[PDB]
Amino acid sequence: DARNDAVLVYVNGQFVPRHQAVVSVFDAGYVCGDGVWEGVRLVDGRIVSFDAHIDRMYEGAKSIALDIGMTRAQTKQVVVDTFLRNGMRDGAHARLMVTRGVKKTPNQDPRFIIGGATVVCVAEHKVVTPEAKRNGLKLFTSTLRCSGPDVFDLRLNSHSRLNLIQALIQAIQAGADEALMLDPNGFVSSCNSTNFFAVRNGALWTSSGRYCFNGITRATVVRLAREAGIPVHEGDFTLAEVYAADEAFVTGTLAGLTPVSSVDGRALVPLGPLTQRLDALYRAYIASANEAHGALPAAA
Amino acid sequence: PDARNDAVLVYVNGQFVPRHQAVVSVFDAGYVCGDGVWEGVRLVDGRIVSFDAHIDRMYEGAKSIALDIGMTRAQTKQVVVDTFLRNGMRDGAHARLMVTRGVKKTPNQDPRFIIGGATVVCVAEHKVVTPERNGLKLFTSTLRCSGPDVFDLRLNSHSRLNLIQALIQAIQAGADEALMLDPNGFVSSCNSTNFFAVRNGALWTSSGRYCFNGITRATVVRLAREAGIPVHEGDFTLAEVYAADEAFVTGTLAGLTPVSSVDGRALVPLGPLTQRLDALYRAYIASANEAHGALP
Amino acid sequence: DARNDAVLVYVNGQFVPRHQAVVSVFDAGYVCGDGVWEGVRLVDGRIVSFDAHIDRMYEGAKSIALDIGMTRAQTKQVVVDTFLRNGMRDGAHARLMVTRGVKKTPNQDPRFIIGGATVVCVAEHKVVTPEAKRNGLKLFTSTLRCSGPDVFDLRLNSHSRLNLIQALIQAIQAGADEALMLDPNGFVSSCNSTNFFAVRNGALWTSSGRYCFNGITRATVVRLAREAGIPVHEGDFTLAEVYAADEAFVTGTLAGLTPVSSVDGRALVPLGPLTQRLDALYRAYIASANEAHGALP
Amino acid sequence: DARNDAVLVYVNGQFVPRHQAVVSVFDAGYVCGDGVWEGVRLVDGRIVSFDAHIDRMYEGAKSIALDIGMTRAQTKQVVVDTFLRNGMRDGAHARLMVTRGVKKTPNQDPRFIIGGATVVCVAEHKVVTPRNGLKLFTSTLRCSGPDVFDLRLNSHSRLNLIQALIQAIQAGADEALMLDPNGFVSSCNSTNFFAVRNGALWTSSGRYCFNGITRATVVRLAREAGIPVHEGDFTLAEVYAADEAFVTGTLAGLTPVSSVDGRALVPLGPLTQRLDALYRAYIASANEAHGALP
Amino acid sequence: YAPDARNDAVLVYVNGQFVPRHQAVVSVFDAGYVCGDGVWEGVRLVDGRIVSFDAHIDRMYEGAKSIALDIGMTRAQTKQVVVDTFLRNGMRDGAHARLMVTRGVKKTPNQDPRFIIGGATVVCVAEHKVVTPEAKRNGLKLFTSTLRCSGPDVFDLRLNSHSRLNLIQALIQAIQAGADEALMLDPNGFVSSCNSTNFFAVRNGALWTSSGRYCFNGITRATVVRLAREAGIPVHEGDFTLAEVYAADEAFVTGTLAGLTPVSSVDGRALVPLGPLTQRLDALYRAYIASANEAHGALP
Amino acid sequence: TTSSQAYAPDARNDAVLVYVNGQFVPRHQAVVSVFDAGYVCGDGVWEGVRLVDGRIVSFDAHIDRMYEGAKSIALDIGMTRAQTKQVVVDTFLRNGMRDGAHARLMVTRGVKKTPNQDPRFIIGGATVVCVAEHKVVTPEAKRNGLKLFTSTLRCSGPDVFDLRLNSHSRLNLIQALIQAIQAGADEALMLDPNGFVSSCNSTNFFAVRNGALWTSSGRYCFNGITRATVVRLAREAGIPVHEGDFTLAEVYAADEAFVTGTLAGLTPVSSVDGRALVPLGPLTQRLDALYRAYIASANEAHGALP
Ligand SMILES: Cc1ncc(COP(=O)(O)O)c(C=O)c1O
Repeated sequence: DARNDAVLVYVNGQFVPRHQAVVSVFDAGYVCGDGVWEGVRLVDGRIVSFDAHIDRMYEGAKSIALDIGMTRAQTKQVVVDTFLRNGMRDGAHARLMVTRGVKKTPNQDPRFIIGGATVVCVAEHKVVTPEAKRNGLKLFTSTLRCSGPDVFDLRLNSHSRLNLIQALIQAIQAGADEALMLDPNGFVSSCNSTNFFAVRNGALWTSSGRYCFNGITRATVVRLAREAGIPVHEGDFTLAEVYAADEAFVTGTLAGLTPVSSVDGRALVPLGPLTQRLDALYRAYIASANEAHGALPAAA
Repeated sequence: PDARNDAVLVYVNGQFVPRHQAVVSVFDAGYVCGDGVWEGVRLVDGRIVSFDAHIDRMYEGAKSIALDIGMTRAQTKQVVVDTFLRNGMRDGAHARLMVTRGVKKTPNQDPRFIIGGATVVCVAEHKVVTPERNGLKLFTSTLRCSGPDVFDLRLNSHSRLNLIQALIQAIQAGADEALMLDPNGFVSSCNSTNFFAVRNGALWTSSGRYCFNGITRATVVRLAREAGIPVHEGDFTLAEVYAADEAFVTGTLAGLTPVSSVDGRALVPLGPLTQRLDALYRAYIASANEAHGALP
Repeated sequence: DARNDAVLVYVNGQFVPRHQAVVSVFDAGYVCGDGVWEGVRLVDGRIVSFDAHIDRMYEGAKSIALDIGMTRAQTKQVVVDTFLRNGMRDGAHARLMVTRGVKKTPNQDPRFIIGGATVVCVAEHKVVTPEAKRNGLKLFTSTLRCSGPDVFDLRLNSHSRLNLIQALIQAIQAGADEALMLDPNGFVSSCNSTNFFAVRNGALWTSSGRYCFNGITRATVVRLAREAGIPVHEGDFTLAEVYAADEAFVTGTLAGLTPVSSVDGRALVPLGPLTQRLDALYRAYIASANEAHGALP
Repeated sequence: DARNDAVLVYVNGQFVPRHQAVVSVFDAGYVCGDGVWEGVRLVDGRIVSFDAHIDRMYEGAKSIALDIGMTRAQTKQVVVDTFLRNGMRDGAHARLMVTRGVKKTPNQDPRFIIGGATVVCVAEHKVVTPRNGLKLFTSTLRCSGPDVFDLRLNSHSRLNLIQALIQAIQAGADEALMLDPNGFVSSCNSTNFFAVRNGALWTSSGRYCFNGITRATVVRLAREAGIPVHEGDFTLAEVYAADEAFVTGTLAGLTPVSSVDGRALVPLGPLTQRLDALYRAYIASANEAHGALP
Repeated sequence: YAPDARNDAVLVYVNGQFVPRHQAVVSVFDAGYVCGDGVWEGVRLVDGRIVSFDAHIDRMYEGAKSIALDIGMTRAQTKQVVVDTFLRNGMRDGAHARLMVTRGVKKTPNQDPRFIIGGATVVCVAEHKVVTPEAKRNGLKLFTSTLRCSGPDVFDLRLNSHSRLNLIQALIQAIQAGADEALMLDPNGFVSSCNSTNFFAVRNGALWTSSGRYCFNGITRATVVRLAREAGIPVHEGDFTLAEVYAADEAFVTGTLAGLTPVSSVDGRALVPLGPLTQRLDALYRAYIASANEAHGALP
Repeated sequence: TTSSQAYAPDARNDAVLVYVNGQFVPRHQAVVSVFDAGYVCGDGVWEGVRLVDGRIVSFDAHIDRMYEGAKSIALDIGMTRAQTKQVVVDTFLRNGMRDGAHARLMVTRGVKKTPNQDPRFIIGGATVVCVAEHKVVTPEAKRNGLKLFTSTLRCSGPDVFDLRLNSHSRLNLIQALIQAIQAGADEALMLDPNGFVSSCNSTNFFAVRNGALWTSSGRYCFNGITRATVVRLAREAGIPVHEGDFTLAEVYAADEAFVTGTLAGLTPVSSVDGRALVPLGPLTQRLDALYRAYIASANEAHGALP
C-alpha cells in the first residue's frame, strides 16, 4: 500500500515521517530490548479489543518495573492520535512500543535511565480477504523451547524477542513459514508470533497458555467458540494430536485467523469447516459495535 | 563521571554523529526486537584489551542468529579503532559495539524482510573505574539462567530482559547485582558480570554452560592457572559461596570487582587472592601482549 | 502473654511444666526431623476444623509409615485434654507433634524404635490482633524452590523443615518477613509457612497446591470464596500476575488471613476489599457452631 | 554391647546418663529438624579424620545461618571430652548434634531463639566386624538439586532420605540407592555408593549427595594404590554390569553390596577387599588427619 | 488368563493368511522385529461383540499417523481383519485379540523408515482368555519403579507401539521388588500409570486417576471414568502423589485384557483389594461390555 | 532421499544366508515367530559390526556392549561371548565374506506364550539372528555430506530410557529422524534434556572448531564404538578433544562437522539446520585417514576371522 510511504509515526509526541522516525542509540529498547509493546487493529472506526491490549501492556510494564509515565486513557490517546493524524478509519493496524527510556550510558541496568519512557506508535494501512489467505502456513516444530516463567515469562509482550526469532529462524530453514514451539514439558505451546489452535473431531484445542503469549485474538476465539457451543480443550496436547488433527490455524492481531496447511510436513487441509466458522464469528465480532472496541473519536 | 562524555561522537553506519543526535530507526531490528549482538571493549594505554577475543565472540554470536554483520573482522575492528580515534581517546575509555539486523519494512520479529544491511553503532565513553570498589552486595535472584534450547546465554545480544529481570529483583532486595543459578540450582553468573569464589586458596567459578562466557572471566582463569592457583571450574552451590573466603565478579567495564556479601552473608571484600588476581589482571591489560590491539 | 510461662505440655500421656517438657536426645523427631505435626486454634470452646487437621496428620503419618499408635478420636482427646488441663477455652492454639519414637541408636533408619510414637502437645495463649491492626507482610520470592513429590512432597506437614526455613532465611536477608516460593516450573506455589493468595480484578488466585502444604485455612478460604460467588482461579500463576495484583494475603491456622503489603519490593495496598470480605467470612466461620469444629466438653 | 546402656551423653556442657539425656520439646532440632551433625569414629585412641568432619559441620552450619556458638577447638573438645568421660579409646563412634536452640514458641522461624545452639554428643561402643553385604533397591524418590535442598548439608532434616529408605525396605532391601534429578546414580540414603568395573572405581560427582569423608578417603586411597577412580555420571546399567559394589560411611567403613534391584554382585570382590584393608590400615595409622585423644 | 488347550491350535492372521500358531512368523527384516516399529491394539470379544472396537481402531489410526506409518487399509478393512481372525477360530465369547501393524519388510535391517519393500505387516493373534474373578479378585502388588514416564518430546506414551522396553524396564524393577506390576511416576513425580495398565485410586468415595498427559490413554480407563460420572461418582483426574495412594481406600488398574483388577498394595503399603467402589465400577463395566451398546462391534 | 545408512547396491545381498537360532536360512525365508519378544515389544539388544580385510572391527567392544545391554534388561543371551562371536564369524564365513561387509547381530528375549510385554512368559531361550550383507560405503558416496536437522524430539535421561542401550525399541530414534526427513535433512541431530548437543538418531556427532574436536559427553546417547575410536585416534595424534556440553551456536560456527558409526565410518556433515559447513574439512580428512588405517590394521581390538 503506497500510502504507507507518507504515514506519520508517533515518536515521543512528535509526528514524524517513517524515514525520520528515530530513537536514540542510548534507548533502553535498542540497547537491551527493554520495553513492552502491543499491536492493535482498526476496523470500521474502532480499535479492536483496545482495553484488553492496554491491560496486557500495563501488566507487562508492571512486571519489569517499567513506568509507562501515562494513565491507560492517555496511552490509548497516543494510538487514537496516531490514527487521527494519519486519517486512518479502517484497514489499519498500529504497533505501540514503550521502552524504558534513554540511558545515561548503554548497559542493562535500569537505574542508569534519564526518566521518561520512550513511546513510539507505528500505524500502517493493511488488508487480506478470508480465502485469499487460502495459503495455509507451513509450520515446523522448532527444537527451541518456550521458557517457564522463572526463566522468561512469555506472557510478557516485550522488545526482547530473540527467544522467539531463533525458533522462527530454524523453522525458516526447514522450509516452513512459522515455528511451532513446545513448552518445557514437550506439549504444544504456541507459534513464534501467533497462538496455535487445532481442531479435532468438532472440538477446538489450544494450549493452556502457561508458556506462551496469551494473545487477545486467542482469547477472543476461545470465547467465541464456547459461546457458539463448540467444545474447547485448553490444556496439554501433543504433536501426535496435531498430526492427526482435522484442521489447525494460528491467531494474532495482524492477520486474524490464518489456516495451517502442514506441521512438520504432516498435511492438514487449510480452511476446514471449523476454521471457517470461527473466522466468520471473529470477522463479525471485530466489525460489530461491541463495547470491547474503542470507537475512534472524530477529529477536533 | 566525566563531562567529556556529553560531547562524544558516536559511530552510526559509517558516520560520526554527536551524542545527542546519534539515532537509529524505530524500524531497526535492535529497537523493535532486541535483535542484534554487541561487544564492550576497554582501551588501556593505547591498546584495545583482548580485542580479537571480543570480535570472535561477536562473529560466533552473529552466526548463531544468522545475522550477517556485513563486514570482515578487520573492518569491524576498524569501526572501534576509528571511534576511539575520532574522540581522541587513548586510555581510560570503553566502547560498546552494537550490531543489529537492520531496518525492517514493517516492525515485527521476522528476520527476512530487511532493507539494506546490519546497523552498526559504536558508543565510546571515558570510564575510569577507580580501585577506591567498596565491594558489591549480591542477591541470588529467583530468576534462572536458561538452558541453550531456551536461550543460550553465551550469546551477547540486544535481548536482555532475561538478565534485567534478575537485576530488578536483586535491586529491590537492597543488592547491587543479581547472582543467578542455572536450571539445576548451581551457581551460574551475575546478571552482567561473571562470578568467582575463593575457597581455601582456590578459585571457583561455574562451568559457564549457562552464562555469558566473559573475556574477563577467561582471562582471570588463565592468569590463575599460570600463577599455579588451583581453579575449580564446575558445579558449586550457594552453601559453598556463603562459606567462601572471598568472592568477586569480572567484566570488561570494571575488571575484578570484590563482593562484600551474597544474600546478606558477609564476605571480607578484597581478600588476598582477589588482590593477587587483580594485580595480575591490571598488569596483563596494561602490557604489550599480542591479545591487545594497539591503536595507531 | 505471661500465662505461657506456666503452661503444662502433654508428653507421652504426662502433663509436664513447660521448662521440663522434654524429649530423649534419641527421639526420631530430634535426630532426624522424623515426625508429623498439626497446629490447631481454639475459638469460643471449639477446635477449628479439627477433623481436617487430624486427617492431614493421619495421611502424612501414613506416607512415612509412621504408626501414630492412637485412633483419630484418641489423638483428638490429647489436644482436648491439653487445652482443658491449661484451662484454655478461647484465644489459644496448640501444636500436636508426633515423632517416630525413641531410637536404640541415633540414625535415620526407622526400624528398631523402642516403644511407640512420641506424642507432644504444646498449647499456648495467643491473642490474634483484629484485621485492621496489622500493616501487612513483606514477601520476597526466594531462589529456593518447592520440591516435586518424588523429591519431597510438601503436602507432608513434617518435622523436617529446613527445606522451608532455608527459603525464609533468604527472604529475611532481603528485608522481608516471609518467603514466597516458586514450584519446580517457576509458578507461584506458597509462602514458607503460610499459603499464598492474590486478588486480581475481584477474583481470588492461589496455586493448585501440587507443590506446597495444602493448608486447612487455604481450603476454608477457597470454599468460603466459592460459596460467596467470588471467582476462584486455582492453577498456575506467575510473579507478573502477583506484581499486578490488586491485593494479596497469606493463610494459616495461627494468624488466619494476614494481608501482604509487598512482594519483591512491589507495593500492594494491605487489607484490600476482597481480603476484608474473606477475613470477615473466615472470622464468622471459625466462631460458628459449624460441625467441622470440635466442641470442647 | 551392654556398656551402651550406661553411657553418658553430652548435653549443653553436662554429662547426662543415657535414659535422662533430653532436649526441650521447644528445641529447633525437635520441632523443625533444624541443626547439623557429624558422626566420628574413634580408632586406637584417634578420632578418624576429625578436622574434615568439623569443617563440614562449620560449612553446613554457615549455610543455614546457624551459629554453633563455639570455636572449632571447643567443638572438637566436646567430642574428645565425650569419649574421655565414657572411657572410650577404641571401637566407638560419636554423633555430635548441634541444633539452632530453644524456641520461645514451636515454629519454623529461626529468629526467636532463647540462648545459643543446643549441643549434644552421643558416644557408643560398636565393634565393626571384618558383613553379609547390603541389598540395595533404587528408590523412586530422588536426590534434590541444591536449589531445592542441598544434600551436601548433614542436617537434622532427614525425611527426604528416610522416605527413600522406607521404599527400599519394603522392596526387601537393606538400603536405598538414589538417582539424581537427571536419573544418574547419586548415593545411598545414608552411605556413599561405589561401583567397581574393570579394575576401576566408579562413584558419582557428589553434586547431588552428601560428600562423605569416607568417600573422599576411599577415592584418595584408590588413586595412591594406582586404582583409577571415575567420579562422574553413571547409570543403573553400569551398576548392574559392575564387577563389585560397596558403600562408604563413618559408621561401617566399606560395606560390600551384594545386589542392586535384585541384580546379584559378588558378596565381597577383590578390589573391595583391597580398599577395605587400605582403609582399615589408614584409620589405624598415626596420620595427621586423625586427632589423637589425650 | 486361564490355561486353555484350544490356544495351542489357533490360527494367526499374517498378511492375509491364516497360519497355525507354531508357523505364524514374520521376516527378520520386518520393521517390527528390527526396530519395534509398529502400533497395536488389544480388543476383547464379549457375547459376539468386540468391546469398544471403533475406539481401539481410532487409537491405532492416530498412533500410526504419529509415526508416519501407513496402515495401508481402510478402517473397515482393519476391522475385518479382527472379525475374520475371531470367525476363523470360531470365537464368539471369552476371547481377546492383539492386532499388530508394523511398518513392513525392510531392504536392510536399520531404523530408517524409508527403506520399506511393500506395505505394512499386519498380524492378528486371537486367543481364548477368560481371566477368572478367582484369579483377579485378590489383587496386584504394585512397586513404584525408579524408571519414569517420559514427556511427549522424548516419547509420547499415548502411542501404543512395538517399542516397549521403556515399559518393560519399569516392570523388571517391580518384579524384583516382589511386585506384579510397576507403578510409574511422570517426570514431575506425580502418579502416572502402571507399565501395562492404567492406575486408579479411591479416596473417600471419589475416583482418582492421572490426567493421562504421561501414559497410554486406555480405552478401559476412559470407559471407567465415563461410567463413574454417569453414576454420579466424583472423578479427580489430575496430579496426585504416592502419599495419596498409600492413604487411599481402594486402588485398581484397568486394561482390555483383565478389565478392573484390584490393587492389594503399592510399595508394600496394604490396600484392601476389591473395595466397595471398585466392586460398583466393576459391575458397571461388566454390564457395559456385555450390552448391545453401539460402541461395540457386533460380529456378523 | 539420503541416508547415512546407504551403501553401494550389491546383487549378492539377495542370496545371503541368515543365521536364525543355529540354522543358516535363505534371506527370503529367514523368519521369526510373531510371538517373539523382539517383534511384539522391541525387546532385545543388537550390534552392528564391520568386516575389513578378514578382521571384524572392534569385535570385543561390540560384544561387551551387547552383554552389558542384555544385562541391563535382564535378558539372558543364553551364549558365552565366544559362542556369540562365533555366530557372527560363522555368518560371515557361510556367505564367503572377508571384506566390505557388515553384520547386524540381533538377540531378542525369545518366544512368548502370549504376546504382551511381560518378560516372564518365555518358552525356551533368546532368539538369535545375524544378518550379514555386502555394504561398501564409498568415500565418493560420502563426499557430498549429510544434512542434519536438530529435531524437536530429545534424547532421554537414563531414568526414562538409557540411550547407551542398543535395543530393538527404536521408535524414540525413528521419530526424530522422521521430523528431520520432513525438514529436507538426511539425519536428525538431537539435544539432551538440558538442550546441549547429544547425538544423531543413528550415528554419533562431532564438530571441529579451531583445530579441536568437540563431541558430547555421551551421557545422553549411544556410546558408539566408532565415536570412542575417533576420540582415541584424535588424542593419540595430539588433536585436542573437548568432550562435554556444547551448543547449536557452537555447531553453527564450527569449521567442520561429521558423524560416526560402524556402517559408514566418518560421514562429513554439510549443514545443520540449514547452516552450511564445508564437507570434508582438513581435520575430518585426517581423522578419516587415521580411522581407515586403524580398521585395516591387525590391532588387538579386531577379531580375526579363522
Ligand atoms: C543410536 C546409535 N548411534 C550411533 C551408533 C554408531 O555407533 P557404532 O560406531 O558403535 O556403530 C550406533 C550403533 O548402533 C547407534 O546404535
